[PDB]
Amino acid sequence: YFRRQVELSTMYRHMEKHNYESAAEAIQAVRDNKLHAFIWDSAVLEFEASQDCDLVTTGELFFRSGFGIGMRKDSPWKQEVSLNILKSHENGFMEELD
Amino acid sequence: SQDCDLVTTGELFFRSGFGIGMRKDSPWKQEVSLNILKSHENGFMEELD
Amino acid sequence: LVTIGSGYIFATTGYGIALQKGSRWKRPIDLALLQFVGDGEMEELEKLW
Amino acid sequence: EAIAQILDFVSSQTFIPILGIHGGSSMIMADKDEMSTFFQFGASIKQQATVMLNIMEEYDWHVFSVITSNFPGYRDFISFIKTTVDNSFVGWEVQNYITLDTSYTDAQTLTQLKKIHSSVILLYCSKDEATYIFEEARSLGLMGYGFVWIVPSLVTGNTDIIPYEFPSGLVSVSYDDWDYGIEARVRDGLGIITTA
Amino acid sequence: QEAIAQILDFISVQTLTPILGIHGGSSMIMADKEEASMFFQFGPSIEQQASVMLNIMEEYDWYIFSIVTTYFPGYQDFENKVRSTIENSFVGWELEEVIHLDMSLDDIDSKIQNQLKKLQSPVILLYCTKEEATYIFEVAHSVGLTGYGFTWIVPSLVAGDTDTVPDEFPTGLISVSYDEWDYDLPARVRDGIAIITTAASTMLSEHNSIPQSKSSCNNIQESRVYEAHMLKRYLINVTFEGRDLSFSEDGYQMHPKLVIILLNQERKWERVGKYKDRSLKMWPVFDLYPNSEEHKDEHLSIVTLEEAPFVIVEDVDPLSGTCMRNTVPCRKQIRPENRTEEGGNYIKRCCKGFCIDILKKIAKTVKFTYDLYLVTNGKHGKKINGVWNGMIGEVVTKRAYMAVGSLTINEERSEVVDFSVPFIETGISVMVSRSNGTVSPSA
Amino acid sequence: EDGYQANPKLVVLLLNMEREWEKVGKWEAKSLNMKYPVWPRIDSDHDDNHLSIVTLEEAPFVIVENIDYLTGTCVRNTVPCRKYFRLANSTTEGTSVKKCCKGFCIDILKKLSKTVKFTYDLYLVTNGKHGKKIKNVWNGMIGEVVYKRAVMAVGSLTINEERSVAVDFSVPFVETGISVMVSRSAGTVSPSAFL
Amino acid sequence: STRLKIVTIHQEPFVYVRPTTSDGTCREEYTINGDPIKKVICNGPDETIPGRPTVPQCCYGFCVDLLIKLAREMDFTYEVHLVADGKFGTQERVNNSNAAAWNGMMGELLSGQADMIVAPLTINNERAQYIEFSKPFKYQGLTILVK
Amino acid sequence: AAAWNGMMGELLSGQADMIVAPLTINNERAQYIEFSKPFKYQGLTILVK
Ligand SMILES: *[C@@H]1O[C@H](CO)[C@@H](O[C@@H]2O[C@H](CO)[C@@H](O)[C@H](O)[C@H]2NC(C)=O)[C@H](O)[C@H]1NC(C)=O
Repeated sequence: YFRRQVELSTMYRHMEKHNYESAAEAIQAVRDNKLHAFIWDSAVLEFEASQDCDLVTTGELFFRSGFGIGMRKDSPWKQEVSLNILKSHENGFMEELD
Repeated sequence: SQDCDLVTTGELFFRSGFGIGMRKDSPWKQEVSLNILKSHENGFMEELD
Repeated sequence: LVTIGSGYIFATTGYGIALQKGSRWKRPIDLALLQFVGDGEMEELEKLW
Repeated sequence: EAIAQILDFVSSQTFIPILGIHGGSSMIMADKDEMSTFFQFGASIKQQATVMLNIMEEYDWHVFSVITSNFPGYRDFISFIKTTVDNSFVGWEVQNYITLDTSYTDAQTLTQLKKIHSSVILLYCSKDEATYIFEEARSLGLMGYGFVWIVPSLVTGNTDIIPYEFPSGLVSVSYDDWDYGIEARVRDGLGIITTA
Repeated sequence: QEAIAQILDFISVQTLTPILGIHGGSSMIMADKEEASMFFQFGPSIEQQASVMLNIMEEYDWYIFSIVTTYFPGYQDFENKVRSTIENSFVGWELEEVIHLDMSLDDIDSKIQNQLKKLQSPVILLYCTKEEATYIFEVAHSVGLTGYGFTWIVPSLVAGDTDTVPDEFPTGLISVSYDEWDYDLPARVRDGIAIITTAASTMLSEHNSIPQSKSSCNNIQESRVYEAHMLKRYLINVTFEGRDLSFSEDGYQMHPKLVIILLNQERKWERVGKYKDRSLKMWPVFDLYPNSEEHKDEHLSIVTLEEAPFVIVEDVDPLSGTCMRNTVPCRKQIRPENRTEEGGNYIKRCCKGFCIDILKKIAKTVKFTYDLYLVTNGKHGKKINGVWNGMIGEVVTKRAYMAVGSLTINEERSEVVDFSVPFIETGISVMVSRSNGTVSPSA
Repeated sequence: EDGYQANPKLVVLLLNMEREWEKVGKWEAKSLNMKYPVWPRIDSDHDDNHLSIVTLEEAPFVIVENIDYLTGTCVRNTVPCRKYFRLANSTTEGTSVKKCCKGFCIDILKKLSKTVKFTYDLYLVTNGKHGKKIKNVWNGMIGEVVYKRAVMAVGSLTINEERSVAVDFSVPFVETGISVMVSRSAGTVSPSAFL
Repeated sequence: STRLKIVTIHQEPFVYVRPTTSDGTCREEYTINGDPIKKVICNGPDETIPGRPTVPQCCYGFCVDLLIKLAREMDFTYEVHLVADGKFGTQERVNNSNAAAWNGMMGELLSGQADMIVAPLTINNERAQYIEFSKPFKYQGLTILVK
Repeated sequence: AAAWNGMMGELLSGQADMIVAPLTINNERAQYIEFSKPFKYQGLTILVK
């Protein structure tokens, strides 16, 4: 998003210069107070937000996306998988797990 | 401010400014603005408002 | 830090751009500028900066 | 232009080291064969383009066109532009990206060229082709302001002779003789041979 | 030949005797009649033709166009009439270029070629003499302007006789011409004479005076020929068989039946459609307007249904004809409730909203043109007993390729038809208001 | 790989107005060099193209920061900027290159690139910032507007009658006035007048 | 000519409009400051009652004080009247033949009847294309008035 | 010039035939590989306090 958004080029680099290999270090920096702010997606982050909670999430989720399995092209199962996870939603399984 | 039964919505939009009007070839155009500027700087405009 | 009272400066002015006295790219320039006033972006620039 | 390749061909069979200090031999040539050939004229055309890009970086953005019109690297030049663009460090982009010239009506390429509307024309064609291209550009309107030309050794090579029709002001650039003596090049090379 | 009518205009000027014509050259479009001159032409006014050209363009929604014209008569006004017609409308259509050129000395080709070469527009209106059209078309064929995706539209004059057509004209050339039934001496004269007798009928009513006058040009014009001047209005107001021959100020018939015609493959002139009164019947006689490949610009008829905010049906302004700005047309045959068959006139309600906007955005990238209509039976797809209903039916019946809307996703429909990735988060939910708050003394 | 010098000894050549390869510049190592910093104008001036213009830098209108020298480039959403390194005593104008510019004025200028379709050259003022008038000769961007160095001057500049006799502006984009920022407080009076 | 024509419009507090007195003059009034309220006789258009298009009336307010200052400063004489059809001014595209920005007060100026517009006339691109605007007296933005 | 690598490239590479992870679904990746219907709809926020 920062790449494609030439509008954010400034931020792209500003961001880049401070990036981390992983969430454990990225969350820690804010916790360690090494870095004043951290930017990431909700599924991984909110659970942590509950886990420690001194730290807070702010604003409105931007760039919404839905998680899906990644597979090599032509997988004759992806479609079935899609039906299966669809069922997982339909039968409340996906929901029950979350 | 004069009728207390009426009120304004808070948002201000389409910011714009009023002005004097003359035909493009008016010989008083150069003079008319200089006067407006002088009245703003002098304080005349503040006295009227 | 805060402004005075409401924040009325008490000196009234807006930004301006120079042009050679002889030059008039501004009369032509003016037209483009207004619609720009009318256009939502000024406020985008406002929100931007 | 052809001469280099010929001597290079001899090199592939002979295996005898060869090099050249001036003029055409010094002028660039197509990709060297697996068997080592004579090779002093050649430079990474990519690199050459990056030199040109530096000029583009100073004053050029959104180049009008890069066309694989003639001689070596029509396909090769095409990739690098992409490689340059691929870093995506800055905000690079292209508008015109086609090929062709002599075989049919120039027009299929020309009508496509009409479509592009950009600041700097990039040229990778021989001076002979270029001669015709000059003729094309005047009709095309490329010669007019807002259409700068980036010209390599492919054309630039004839320092002594410039086709009048060559719509001037476009950058034409390659190595210059006064800076370095032609005779000067030979001894050093001989020394290199000795050190080798 | 076009020139004969002009000579006759001169004659009208010369003898002040009414003259009209029912076919051929006399029929062709001509320079706006000098007011003093009195004449009748069996063709649609230049302005009217321009209007029809605009209606045709509007029908196919070709917004962007240019005009290539020549110094031939009525060229300046043509621009003026277009300027008013194009200008009045809210829509942002674009006029790209207007070109006025004539062949002079040895450079007309150079100048014309240099001038024509700049143009890039998809839709071209041309105006010139028929022969000139031949030369301009040869030049266009050289320029490459005749080729696919660019299209040309013509007023009456270039088409001329139906039988003759130099193939120098490109195929797919779109032009207007008079109804064939009209083009017979049988009725144009029957009509013309009727007009004469109705003018004469009004000679009986208006002044009880004989219209007859000395006809000789060589002899001094009769002073009482002057009176004919007033006689012209009766002349203008001529009707017979309950049918209007009514003229217009230019001298063309005020209300003349007309047909939209195209050049079918090879040498055939096939009328694509017909024009009745105010309404334009843009008939898609040529379903494929694209040369060489059927596959290119593949059709994707789309069906939807109205739901707020996403897909909103609105009623278009009656006065402000046709959809305005953002709204995109959607038509469902106006099925009579009373009629079991319910065969219908497609509705004229404009769909607009988030769903429509998404389609509009996606369509540009896709660059595929599409037809949009509204569903009638079953609303959101439903499986009742053994048979599906709704838009899905039209997707299954192949009456719709793709269905767009607020449509939710489920296993059955994913089974029957491939679905796009969801662009929004939704589902089942509840809407209600909470009654009260709990107090715990814990301060 | 071409057997050629690893560090190319290269020179930049421009096809001149009269059949001449005027030395545009020379290339040494990694760095790219052009002898003339300013872009030459072909033939006669056309369409006020690339008119020289210096915009004053301030928090409100424009803002300058260094270009990403690690890449040797300016930020994509900013404008690469130049100035004259101060050398008033020196014959040379001086070069103060590679600084990026930001702000809504900068953005307006972008709007103007497209709107008035005119190329522009931007630099920074040296003597006096916003024009200052002392004795016989005025100072600042206005000086460069008078001297013909600058066609149009852009910035946070305020409007006055004197500037008006000399030159003009038809925009008046934002509301600004002299003002004071104070840290202040208010207090209760008479305890709500004892109710 | 020293004598000048000014067109204005009713719009409090910039321009107040009141009937003259029986003797045809404007009632002498005093402002809060204590300076006499300066008034000028301005030709008036149609009244609330039927007909009566032609009338002499009293004008005063912010814009009137500005006019008096400008006239004294540039030394010119003038006559003031209220704009025909009661409008500020907008072009109308297609009522019969294509039409100009002759609507209300602005067109009056185009005709040459009014040599200067002195009122709370908004400076905008549309109007600037045809007339000359002076430096704006005030900066304002649109808002909404409710009960 | 290179494949996305990491989890995905191993997938292109065939090291892992199928990828089971909490991965967001985007077009840039999408051209290269097939993706299932998305299980969760999470949005970016800034986690700090
Ligand atoms: C053309 O002539 C017909 C017949 O006179 C006109 O129709 C009449 O118009 C008059 C107007 O005064 C009416 O009083 C009549 O009722 C109409 N029909 C009759 C006379 O029975 C028609 O108006 C004319 N067309 C034009 C050009 O206006």
